[PDB]
Amino acid sequence: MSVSAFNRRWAAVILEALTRHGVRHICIAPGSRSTPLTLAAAENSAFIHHTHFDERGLGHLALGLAKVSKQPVAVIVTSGTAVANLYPALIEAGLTGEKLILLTADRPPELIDCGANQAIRQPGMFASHPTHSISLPRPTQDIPARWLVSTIDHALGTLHAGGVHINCPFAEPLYGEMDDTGLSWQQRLGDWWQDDKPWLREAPRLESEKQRDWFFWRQKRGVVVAGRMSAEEGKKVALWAQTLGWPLIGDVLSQTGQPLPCADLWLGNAKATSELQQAQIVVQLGSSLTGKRLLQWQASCEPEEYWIVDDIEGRLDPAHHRGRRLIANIADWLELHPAEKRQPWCVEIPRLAEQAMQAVIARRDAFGEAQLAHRICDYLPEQGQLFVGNSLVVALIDALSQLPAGYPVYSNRGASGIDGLLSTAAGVQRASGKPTLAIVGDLSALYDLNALALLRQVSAPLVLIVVNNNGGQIFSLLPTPQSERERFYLMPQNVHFEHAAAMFELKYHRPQNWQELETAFADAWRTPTTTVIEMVVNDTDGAQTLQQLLAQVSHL
Amino acid sequence: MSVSAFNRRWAAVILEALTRHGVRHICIAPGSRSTPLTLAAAENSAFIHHTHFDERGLGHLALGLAKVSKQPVAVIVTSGTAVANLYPALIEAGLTGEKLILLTADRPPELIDCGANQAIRQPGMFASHPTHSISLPRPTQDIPARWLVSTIDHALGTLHAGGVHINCPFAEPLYGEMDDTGLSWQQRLGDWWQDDKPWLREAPRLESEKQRDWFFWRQKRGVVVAGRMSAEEGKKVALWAQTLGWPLIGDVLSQTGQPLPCADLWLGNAKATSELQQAQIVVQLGSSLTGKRLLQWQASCEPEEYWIVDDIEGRLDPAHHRGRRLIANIADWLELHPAEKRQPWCVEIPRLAEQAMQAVIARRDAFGEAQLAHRICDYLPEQGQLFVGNSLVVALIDALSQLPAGYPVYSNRGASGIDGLLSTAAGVQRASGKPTLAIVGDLSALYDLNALALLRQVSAPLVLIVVNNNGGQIFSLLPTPQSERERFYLMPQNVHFEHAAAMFELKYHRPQNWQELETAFADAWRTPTTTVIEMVVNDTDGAQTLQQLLAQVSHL
Amino acid sequence: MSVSAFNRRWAAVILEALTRHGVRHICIAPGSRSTPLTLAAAENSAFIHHTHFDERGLGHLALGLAKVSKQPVAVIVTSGTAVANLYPALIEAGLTGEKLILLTADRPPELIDCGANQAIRQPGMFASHPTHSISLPRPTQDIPARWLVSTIDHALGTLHAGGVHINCPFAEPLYGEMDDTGLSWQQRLGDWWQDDKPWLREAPRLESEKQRDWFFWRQKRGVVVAGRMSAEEGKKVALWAQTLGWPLIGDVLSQTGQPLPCADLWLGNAKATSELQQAQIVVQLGSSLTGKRLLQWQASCEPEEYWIVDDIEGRLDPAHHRGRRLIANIADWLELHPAEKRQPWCVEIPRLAEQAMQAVIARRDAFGEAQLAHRICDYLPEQGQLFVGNSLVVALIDALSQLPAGYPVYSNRGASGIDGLLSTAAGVQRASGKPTLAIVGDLSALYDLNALALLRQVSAPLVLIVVNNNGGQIFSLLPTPQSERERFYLMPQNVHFEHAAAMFELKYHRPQNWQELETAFADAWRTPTTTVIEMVVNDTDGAQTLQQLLAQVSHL
Ligand SMILES: Cc1ncc(C[n+]2c([C@@H](O)CCC(=O)O)sc(CCOP(=O)(O)OP(=O)(O)O)c2C)c(N)n1
Ligand SMILES: Cc1ncc(C[n+]2c([C@@H](O)CCC(=O)O)sc(CCOP(=O)(O)OP(=O)(O)O)c2C)c(N)n1
Ligand SMILES: Cc1ncc(C[n+]2c([C@@H](O)CCC(=O)O)sc(CCOP(=O)(O)OP(=O)(O)O)c2C)c(N)n1
Ligand SMILES: Cc1ncc(C[n+]2c([C@@H](O)CCC(=O)O)sc(CCOP(=O)(O)OP(=O)(O)O)c2C)c(N)n1
Ligand SMILES: [Mg+2]
Ligand SMILES: [Mg+2]
Ligand SMILES: [Mg+2]
Repeated sequence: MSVSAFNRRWAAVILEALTRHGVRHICIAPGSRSTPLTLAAAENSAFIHHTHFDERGLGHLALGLAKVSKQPVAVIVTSGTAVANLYPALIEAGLTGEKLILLTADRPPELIDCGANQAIRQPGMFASHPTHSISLPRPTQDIPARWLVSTIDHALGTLHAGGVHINCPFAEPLYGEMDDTGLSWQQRLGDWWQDDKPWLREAPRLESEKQRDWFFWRQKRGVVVAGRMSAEEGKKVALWAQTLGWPLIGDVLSQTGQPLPCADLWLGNAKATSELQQAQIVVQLGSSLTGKRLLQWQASCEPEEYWIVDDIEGRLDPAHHRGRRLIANIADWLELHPAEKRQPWCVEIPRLAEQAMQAVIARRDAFGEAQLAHRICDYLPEQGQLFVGNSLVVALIDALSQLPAGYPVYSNRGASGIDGLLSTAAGVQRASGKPTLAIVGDLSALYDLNALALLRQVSAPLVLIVVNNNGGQIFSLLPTPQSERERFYLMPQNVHFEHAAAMFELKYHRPQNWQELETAFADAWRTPTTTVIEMVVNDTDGAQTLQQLLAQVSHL
Repeated sequence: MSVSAFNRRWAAVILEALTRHGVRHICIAPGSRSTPLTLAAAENSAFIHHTHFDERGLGHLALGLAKVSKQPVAVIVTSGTAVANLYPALIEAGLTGEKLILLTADRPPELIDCGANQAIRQPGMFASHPTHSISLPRPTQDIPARWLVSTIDHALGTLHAGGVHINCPFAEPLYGEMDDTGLSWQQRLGDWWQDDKPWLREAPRLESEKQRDWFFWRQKRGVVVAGRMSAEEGKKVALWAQTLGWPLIGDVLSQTGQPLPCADLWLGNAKATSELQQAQIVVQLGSSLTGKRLLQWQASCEPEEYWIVDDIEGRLDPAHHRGRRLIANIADWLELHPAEKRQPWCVEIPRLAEQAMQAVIARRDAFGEAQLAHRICDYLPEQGQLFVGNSLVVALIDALSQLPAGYPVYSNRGASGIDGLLSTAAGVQRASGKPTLAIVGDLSALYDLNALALLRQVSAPLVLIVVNNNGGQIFSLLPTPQSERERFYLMPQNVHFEHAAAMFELKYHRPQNWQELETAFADAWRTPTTTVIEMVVNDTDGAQTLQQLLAQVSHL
Repeated sequence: MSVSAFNRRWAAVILEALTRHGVRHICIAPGSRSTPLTLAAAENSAFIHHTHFDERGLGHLALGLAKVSKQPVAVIVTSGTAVANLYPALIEAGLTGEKLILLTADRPPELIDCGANQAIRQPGMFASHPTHSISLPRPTQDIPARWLVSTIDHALGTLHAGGVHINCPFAEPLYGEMDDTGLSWQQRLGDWWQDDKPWLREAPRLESEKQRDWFFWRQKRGVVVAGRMSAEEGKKVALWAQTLGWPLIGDVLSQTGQPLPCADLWLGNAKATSELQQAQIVVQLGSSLTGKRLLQWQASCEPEEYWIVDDIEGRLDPAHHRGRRLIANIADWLELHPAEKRQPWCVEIPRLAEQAMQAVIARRDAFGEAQLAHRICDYLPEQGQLFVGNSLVVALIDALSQLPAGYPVYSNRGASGIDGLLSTAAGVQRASGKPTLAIVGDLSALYDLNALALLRQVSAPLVLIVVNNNGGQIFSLLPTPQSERERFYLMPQNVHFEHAAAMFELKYHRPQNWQELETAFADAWRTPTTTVIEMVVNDTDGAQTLQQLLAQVSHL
């Protein structure tokens, strides 16, 4: 009657069940109460194990792994505030669809609400942000293993997207030699242990039907808006929009190649919006649109119908247009609603976008963050991936650069948090095995500073650009009041990142001009290690350059 | 600007939006805070309005209406315990899939938690039981009508099954002359007001893929179990199982024609269960299986695979078998997995089912509830429908009768409450316009006694049989302790229902023999009115007859 | 190792624990899953057991018992919608403070969300309305009895007011002979089984401190508003306000004797409100004020300070005055803040109130509901109690009658539901053993009609007056729209209650004049039984009479 042994048999059923749904990566933070889960995971040869000491960073690491691999990723944490630190990544996964399976160890019910150490009320603590929530009961042999495996199989099988909170209480003793307690209990599952399928297969698909009046609407004056999607989906959307003869507005997160680049500029020109007013239908594929001018135009346009195609559920139009919400894999939906060659109807916008790109190129020389964003395509690693941070970097790349079609971009643009970008980038890199360029701001790098520990383990060179503009200079772009701006918005920390890099034995460069930045990159791509490149720029130059380019393109 | 007028335009957008998703029936209870909703509904010509003073019965009325019409049915109640009385019907709909749209008037936020009369905390008060929960904000023109209609359209469009809780706060004044306040706000919706589709079309379908190994499994020794489903699905399932040569165990709710009747009896015979041990796959269509012996066999059986096909989501096997949970329209699923003619493999069970039926036929003469259940087909109205109550009646009919294939049966077998059976039957009748036979126990009739008011308005004859065995005699069938049984289980109320019928001006019969029962029926089918037939039987005769028949068939 | 016997030991600990906190009354509805609780209660000699088949009426019966006895009252229900039917009485308990302990049987965790019959998600289903919620775990001897009893003792000891939800899962088998399973487990509590105290005494008192500036505020022009309170508290508040010389506005629920009667009438006079504008402080004792003119004056008045003294927590002023919210026993609070002799400062209001009462007396002769309310003091049983229903009756009694000081008045005026007035009145009666006068409207009587079953067992004569004006004529009182009024507001049911009384074998009178009403009362007070007195009055006479008296008193 060993309680510790049965705890580990119970946990073993949980972990093995996860392996039947494609869970390969598991992220583990240290703890005692989580011993059954952690030991079950450590003995299971199906898993790739990642570890970290910061549970918030651990959640974001799993988020990067799931983001890139598109598979579900498991997380194990002990009870207490460890569980609470998983909330940010769980919320982001709830918005962008990553499947995070959170195995959160818990105290047994008899140690809740009685002043016990490290014991908190854990069931339901993530409210509505998980797609599925499971509060497992106190382990007992009187509950059959087929129930437990069926519960996990239901949770994973019906998971369209988002996280699953599985709260796992365990009573002490937690340690001891394994005996035969729970062995026959496990063996009631028969040769399921030697199988590769779930015990219960419940995998219904959620998908919109094909639109039968599509061959009617494809004949009208349409606009294609491309948001976040996969790289191949970006290429397919570009070819499809070109065949329809519809203008393609491509987000930085779309890998379209942006045939009409610098939309965040030329959408501010009245000639562009006036021409767009002729559109009778807008077909948007993907969501989480980046550029402000694009969100303003989306809010202002009044086509007869507005369609949003995406594999995310729920409403995705923040302007609440009359139209359609269509849940589908974008590539499959494009096969279901194919294009037919038709003459382009736009005449003024292509010239406007060409002139906008020219206006940016004329200002490429100064050694600032706006020029860095504009020139970032010259620095993308061959056969690599781009992880773009939040705040100004993603806005400037979206507004000022033309990224190549099908070159993968990853981001945390659900909630756009600055709290997990380094640990997320580590997961992005570890998932794909590709050389990675990640670009973040100074406050973002400080926020997840300890994630530099994770970046000591990458499988290919990862360049982390930290743009140091001494604060959150997006609040120099926003019309924040000047008298409170410094103390309450920008919050400069007056630091550099050479000692942070030295602390974790990472190569570091602080280039002062373009030649030295190119030298730094040429060095950094030579080894499967993380190199930190700090670009020190004058605080408000990027914001002001963006404003000036906006005005200049508006008078075209 | 007029607050009362704008409140009514806000409500009018809500109700009009509901009409774009098939909402036709609307159930209304009286109140003051619900005035914007109730007046908007009264002015909208798309609705059939039903009224009732008991909100618990009003919810069950909406439940029966939705049950029969297969469309979402709306409910309007004022704030306070009126909302709370909707909980039972909402729970049952959450289990069996009826789409109840609950429009619950509320006090505005400034009158919550301050001692205001009839003001309670309403958002989230139904916990996880609604499929969707919408807590509308305090009405204001600063929120566009397109947002409101889009929120409703998202909720109804993605509603696969179950209830939607829409909390609707309204601030006073509620009354006053209608002026043009909010007219422009409404007109931002354009010609949507003259349209017949939603403002936002968001209607993804949830369905399992085709099982690609079905051509293997169809040739193995299978068993077909038919649970609750529609009448036409019942006929298709019967034909499908017959073609496969698999034994069909048909529930009273399956309308399959029950080709192996009295399963609750012959499943107690060791030769049957021994023959079923040879089954390699069980394919169950529908759920909420009725009989105790059937649930025990399901719990004990160990096929290689156990499948449950149904249009309800989630796990439906209370024994957690290894197998599959397939979400589909059953007719579509049968076409997707067609049968191929193979010879039947069962030898002993058909004979056992015939002999069991004969054993019931031998005891048909006594004027008791077991005989009424066994003989109930002789009282089914032509082109009518059967509504069967809970406790002993559904068990005795399931065990003792063979109901004709395709003859519609309705019930409340999700949670199996005895709290709303009369009002549910009233909704069933009003939705179909068909002559109805409804059968309930005495405690069930007392529980929903005031629903006799609703049964003063039927569009076709409805016979209500109240089996009066003086208490809940299911607790004479279960091995309840003898010393506490009467006071704490049976709870006989020692009443008759003649004065209940007279209070609501309903025809009444208390037949003493079969001939007088026939006479009561013949009188009852002649006009579109409700006739109450009270059948007085000795308390434990039906339970004992069931026990004796179980033993006798077990010794065959 | 008997699961059934241990279920009953676990339950026996729960019920015995409740007896240490003053739980004497227990209300039990029938079921199978509730067997451990029901048998534990049936075997425990500390309890008085009440039974009922309608769980909503069972909740209101417990509500009335707790209302009168000021003890916590326990309720046992089976799993499923039975649990949901307790919601209205629980909400009312959350508003007015009755201590209801809801013991709700549940299926064990392995039968949740898997299609099992009568199994729903019960933990948290009452949202925020219980003061304390306990989700008991699956019973096991690995959890010590001292944990179980300590958790119950914590919930009951810290219960200031309101309901407690104790969810109690039990796995089958539920029946079987008691053996020694769980005996030593129970015996770990030692001689606590022979004790009269809780295992854990945790009973912190919640109370506001003495107001140090009260001797300052006693000398200002104050008004005393008396809301709902106990009978003794009403008498003390009357003497206190008289000693201060402050006008006492006394609610129908205050039992103050209403020295300025017909406040709902004379508060409509400009001289009264103009005089009251001189008030620099208002001290309200109790809450849930009844009358519309009183609520309007509270909303409009702007004293320097507004105090509400009550033993209920939270804000109790729906008008949000600047001031104090003082939590205390009213009698204790009067002793901490005693009155000093001061000269009344009001001159116009006493005369106005005498004139209003005279104006009502001038209209006492017609045989209508307004006149019944005005004259109701002539029918109060000696040493008895009054239970006043909702809608017009409580408003007409409040506006037109002067009830004697200290004569007990009971009501359901938290949420003011019409859904449990009969069963509540039965509990009010059984708790005190006093002769009871209960007055309700026709829709109220229909709503809780089956509670007439409960009224077959009263310990003293109870007169139930049903005022039948054929609908909810309070909506003839409010300015509802004329063409929708009857169908969507009044909803007349066109019934009488002679057959309802006859069905439950209750004496019935339908008096046609004051003499026959007198005779009916004399007949009713002779035996400890319920007599139903139906007063048929013309639909709008009571409402209209009130409006006329309001206009006339407003113009004095
Ligand atoms: C946010 C969160 N997440 C995880 C833990 C777990 N947890 C601990 C217990 O407090 C508890 C065990 C347990 O029950 O799991 S201690 C501990 C290690 C601390 O390492 P250190 O700073 O180098 O100090 P040292 O161990 O003395 O060398 C962890 C990692 C936690 N407490 N809080
Ligand atoms: C976890 C969390 N908490 C706070 C924020 C807010 N927030 C931002 C928007 O999101 C701002 C809109 C908004 O806040 O409504 S941006 C921003 C500054 C980032 O500074 P940086 O890295 O130095 O880069 P820079 O701006 O380019 O110079 C902050 C701090 C956040 N995103 N996530
Ligand atoms: C609203 C609610 N609350 C309680 C129950 C429980 N419950 C039953 C099971 O359904 C459940 C068992 C169980 O307790 O496990 S049956 C039953 C008695 C039925 O009395 P009847 O109408 O005269 O019919 P008869 O028994 O054939 O004579 C009760 C009272 C319920 N179902 N619904
Ligand atoms: C459970 C629930 N659901 C609905 C309501 C709404 N509601 C009322 C509240 O607005 C008034 C509460 C009060 O303040 O007294 S009053 C009322 C009509 C009652 O008709 P009646 O018994 O014939 O008496 P009469 O009006 O004097 O003729 C209704 C149907 C409710 N209170 N509770
Ligand atoms: Mg910065
Ligand atoms: Mg019965
Ligand atoms: Mg009335």
